Amino acid sequence: EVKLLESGGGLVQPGGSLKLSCAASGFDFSRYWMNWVRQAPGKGLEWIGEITPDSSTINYTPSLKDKFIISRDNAKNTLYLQMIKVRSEDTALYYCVRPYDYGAWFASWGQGTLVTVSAASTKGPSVFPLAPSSKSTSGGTAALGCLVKDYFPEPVTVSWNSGALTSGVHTFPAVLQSSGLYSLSSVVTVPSSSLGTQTYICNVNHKPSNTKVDKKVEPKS
Amino acid sequence: AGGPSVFLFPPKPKDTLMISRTPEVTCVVVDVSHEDPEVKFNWYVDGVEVHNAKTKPREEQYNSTYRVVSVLTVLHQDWLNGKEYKCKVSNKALGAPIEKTISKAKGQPREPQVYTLPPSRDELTKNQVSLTCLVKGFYPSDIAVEWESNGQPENNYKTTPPVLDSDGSFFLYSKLTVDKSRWQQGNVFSCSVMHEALHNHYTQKSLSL
Amino acid sequence: APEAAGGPSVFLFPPKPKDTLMISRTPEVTCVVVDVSHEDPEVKFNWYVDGVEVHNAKTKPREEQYNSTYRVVSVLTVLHQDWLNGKEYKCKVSNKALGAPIEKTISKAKGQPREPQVYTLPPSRDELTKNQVSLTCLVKGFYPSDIAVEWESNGQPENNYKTTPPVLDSDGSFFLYSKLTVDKSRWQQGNVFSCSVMHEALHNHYTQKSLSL
Amino acid sequence: QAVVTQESALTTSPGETVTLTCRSSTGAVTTSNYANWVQEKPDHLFTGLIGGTNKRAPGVPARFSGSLIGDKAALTITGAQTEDEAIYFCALWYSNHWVFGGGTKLTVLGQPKAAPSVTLFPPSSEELQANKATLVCLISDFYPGAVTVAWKADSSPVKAGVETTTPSKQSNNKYAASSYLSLTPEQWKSHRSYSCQVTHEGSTVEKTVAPT
Ligand SMILES: *[C@@H]1O[C@H](CO[C@@H]2O[C@@H](C)[C@@H](O)[C@@H](O)[C@@H]2O)[C@@H](O[C@@H]2O[C@H](CO)[C@@H](O[C@@H]3O[C@H](CO[C@H]4O[C@H](CO)[C@@H](O)[C@H](O)[C@@H]4O[C@@H]4O[C@H](CO)[C@@H](O)[C@H](O)[C@H]4NC(C)=O)[C@@H](O)[C@H](O[C@H]4O[C@H](CO)[C@@H](O)[C@H](O)[C@@H]4O)[C@@H]3O)[C@H](O)[C@H]2NC(C)=O)[C@H](O)[C@H]1NC(C)=O
Ligand SMILES: *[C@@H]1O[C@H](CO[C@@H]2O[C@@H](C)[C@@H](O)[C@@H](O)[C@@H]2O)[C@@H](O[C@@H]2O[C@H](CO)[C@@H](O[C@@H]3O[C@H](CO[C@H]4O[C@H](CO)[C@@H](O)[C@H](O)[C@@H]4O[C@@H]4O[C@H](CO)[C@@H](O)[C@H](O)[C@H]4NC(C)=O)[C@@H](O)[C@H](O)[C@@H]3O)[C@H](O)[C@H]2NC(C)=O)[C@H](O)[C@H]1NC(C)=O
Repeated sequence: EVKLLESGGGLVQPGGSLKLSCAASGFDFSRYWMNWVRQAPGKGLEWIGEITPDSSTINYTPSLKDKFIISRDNAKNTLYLQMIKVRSEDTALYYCVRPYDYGAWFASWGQGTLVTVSAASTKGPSVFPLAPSSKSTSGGTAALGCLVKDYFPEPVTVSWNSGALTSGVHTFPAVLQSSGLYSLSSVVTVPSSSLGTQTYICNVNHKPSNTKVDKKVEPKS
Repeated sequence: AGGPSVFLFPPKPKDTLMISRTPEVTCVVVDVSHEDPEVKFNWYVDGVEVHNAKTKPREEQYNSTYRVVSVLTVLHQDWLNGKEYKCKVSNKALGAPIEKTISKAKGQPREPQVYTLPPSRDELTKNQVSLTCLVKGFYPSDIAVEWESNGQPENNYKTTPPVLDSDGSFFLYSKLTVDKSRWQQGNVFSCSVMHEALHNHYTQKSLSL
Repeated sequence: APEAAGGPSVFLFPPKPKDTLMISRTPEVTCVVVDVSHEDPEVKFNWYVDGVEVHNAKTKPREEQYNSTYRVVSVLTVLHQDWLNGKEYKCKVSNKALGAPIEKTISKAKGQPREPQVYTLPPSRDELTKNQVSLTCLVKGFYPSDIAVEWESNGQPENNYKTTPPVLDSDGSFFLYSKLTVDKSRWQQGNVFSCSVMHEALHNHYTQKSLSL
Repeated sequence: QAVVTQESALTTSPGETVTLTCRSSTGAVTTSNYANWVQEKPDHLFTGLIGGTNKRAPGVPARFSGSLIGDKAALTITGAQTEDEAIYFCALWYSNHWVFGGGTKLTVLGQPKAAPSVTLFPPSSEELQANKATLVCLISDFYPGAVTVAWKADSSPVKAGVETTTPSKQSNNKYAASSYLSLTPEQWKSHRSYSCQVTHEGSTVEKTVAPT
């Protein structure tokens, strides 16, 4: 399977510099051109640039050519994007994109890495269990969850039982508070007759603050 | 659906063996569509980029695709010395450029042994007879074979591709079909071979009743 | 409606010339599916003999390839006369990665079968100066190109012989040569060598031509 | 530099044919622009559909086709499906750089209305012990994508301390939203109950939680 995984995103101060990476697997990386594309909040896609398999040609959006440096290391199956002297307009999801062998130039996309350009401080989340009970039960299923409060910047990801529990999981988009902090909730639906047989863990990852919280969620007493 | 296919061809054997002739490596791109307006070629000799290739204008095929050919003139000495030729094909619908490499086969060159063989006695019942030219023990496989009679070329012949023999050398056979009467008349037919490991790159063997 | 790029590819192969011309041997038609992804590994096979669906075909275990794809093979045993009479063999390939099934049809090369003429040629006089000599078997005027050729002596296939592929001749028929290499001493001592040919257009599908000094 | 223009939004119905277009500010779109089409689904899931004007990427359904129509590039969907609801971007090649158009949101009509599923959670013991209280109202699987949320302390309306997200489209074409009610632990403990009331297409779903 073709896999592209961006990393290196997070909080950066205005005027700062940041280098993103994109780890490729499932194909011979040395055969393909690679693109970088971004999407700022509430905006469309904007191409950043591309690089030939051998790095002999590097093309850029003309207006962005002095703000970004694209490079690659074929032996390490990795694509890089150096961002220099970033401004608020550079806040965006950054995607590495591989063309297919022939035809589609923007065929395979990574999930993207979010770069937040801000003078605000990093803040890790406070995680609280949302315990299942008779009150969160409806017929054959019961809901339980985790409340992920007061973090900055985005994003937070939530898994359940280290990814072993995937059916019935719903992580909701975050609320942006008047405080400038974010909060989100993740809910999992389980069989109602299963309540009392086990405890659960929500694995909350806030990569921008290098913090991960594995919170125990147990049926209400 | 899979887009263009590339085929990289060596020079004609006679072209590499005659300084008066111009040997060329040919990079052929088929299944080029109307939506492939540019077909770029990069050429390398032993990994070094070269700039002397000539692209021919696109030629439409009866299956509604185009054929695009790039020709690279090579030195006789470079081909025969085993230099590697690489053709790289690209455009903005080729996310993975296509590369093909060709070179003369590696190993000590070996002299072709040329043997003419008359028709079998059993074939003398037919109105047309087969004159056989066996060319064996040669290396590399690049070779040219033709037939002649009384100065003029005989063209009613068919030659097999070279076959890899049990010792690592190649062999082939060339079959010249003639009317029995021409063979019974005592006319002399000749099998001529051009290969790098022959004197002045040429030899000739005759056959007569 | 055609399939998009990067999907499975089907290759249908005919039986061996020898297997169809010997009642003892079992001739089979082979359907090979390449570029089968790990995400969609299940391949369904449907076989048809002149449009009539059959069930005797066996699906071989899927072979893991170096390029991280699967090779799926379906083997259908065919009736000798059915293949020779020109019956069409259709292989239908169904897979989750495909928008629509791929269909390949194979039949014996159409055209009037033509009887091969088999001729054995002794070594050229010039070759008699060497340690090893070449005995040549010329097989010509045959159609279709499907043929089996063997050089043998004393009921043993010879250890050192090679046959050229069939070559399309100027009259639309085919020819080939088979070169037997023997030690000159075996030739000079009067040993008999034979070129054995099997083709659909030979009487009894077999002929043998022998040569000696 | 060059500007690429697309329609902001278009509507179609299941089984219909819809054509999306892509215009170049420099003049006629040529085969040398190697028109590309990309589909964007929820949770920022992008997939390339077409490149080199009309070449489909692997796994792309046959109903999607690309072409050039005089001076514009076009993406035609023949026999549109509910799963084709998405934002479609085109990209054009200008000798040494690609330029994306602004994108086209595609609405597929005829989808049935879906009432929201509402789950309301009270403050956790742990949060209350940290001297904070948050009521969490989770709203999902509604269609069309518009709700209004009202909160009550017993039977009285509450607007202070409420933060509600905008609805966001889910992978199944339905929408989700969240509403949070921030209180002091004293307000939580002193009322008989609180309610989250979700109004969708003139009908309301109300969930209540109590400290007891
Ligand atoms: C659309 O049409 C294209 C053009 O074909 C012509 O037009 C169509 C409409 C028909 O009428 C055709 O009959 C007609 O030929 C097709 O292009 C062909 O694609 C195939 C691949 O699909 C190519 O096959 C490859 O051929 C190699 C050998 O090619 C030489 O010999 C051919 C005769 O046998 C000759 O036709 C070729 O031109 C070529 O000739 C040499 O050209 C060089 C360069 O000028 C000269 O220096 C030599 O002297 C020439 N020699 C001779 C004898 O003339 C094979 O080597 C090759 O094999 C390898 O790859 C295959 C995989 O494909 C393996 O199986 C195999 O084991 C091996 O590794 C391969 O068979 C063919 O060459 C193309 N033809 C031309 C003219 O370029 C398109 O395929 C078609 N598209 C569709 C969708 O149908
Ligand atoms: C991933 O790899 C597979 C497998 O690749 C094989 O192994 C690697 C290590 C390399 O050496 C490859 O070159 C090798 O093929 C690929 O599968 C191949 O796909 C291509 C098309 O993309 C097919 O080409 C077609 O070939 C037929 C003729 O095929 C016969 O002859 C070939 C040698 O000349 C053999 O490789 C084939 O197996 C096949 O052999 C015949 O098989 C039947 C039984 O099925 C027997 O009855 C015959 O006797 C036997 N004949 C001989 C002489 O052995 C040609 O007509 C057609 O035009 C195509 O060129 C390959 O056939 C196919 N290989 C195999 C082994 O199935 C995938 O394509 C790779 N994927 C990617 C994305 O690259």
